[PDB]
Amino acid sequence: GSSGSSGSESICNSLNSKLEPTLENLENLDVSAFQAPEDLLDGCRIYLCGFSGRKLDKLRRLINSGGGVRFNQLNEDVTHVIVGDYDDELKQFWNKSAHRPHVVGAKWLLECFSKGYMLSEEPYIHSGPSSG
Repeated sequence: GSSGSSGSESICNSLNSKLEPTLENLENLDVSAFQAPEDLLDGCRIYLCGFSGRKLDKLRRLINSGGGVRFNQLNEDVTHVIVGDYDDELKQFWNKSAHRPHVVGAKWLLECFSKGYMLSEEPYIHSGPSSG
């Protein structure tokens, strides 16, 4: 006939505060973890470029979480440019308007929402490969 039984286990599954709020774990970054303020990036228009999968979905929840505004396009309003791999549009925008936005990696954004306050972008600048 039928007969069975269950037991106790300890598996890992998303729920509350899972994985560190680091890029390496962006797709599994609990943006809701960041105790940062809901106005972290008050009236801060940032331009997301590169991301697509969850990484982006995050920044979206982050920026918004911090009050920031996630622009679909680039412009002179852009106060920051969170790059993940490379920002092409940036080039175009540069060929359009004359401005120098802060190009950094989500990592920064995180740290910001991690420290609760905005941090330096210089220590989080996104440059190309090679050095010389």
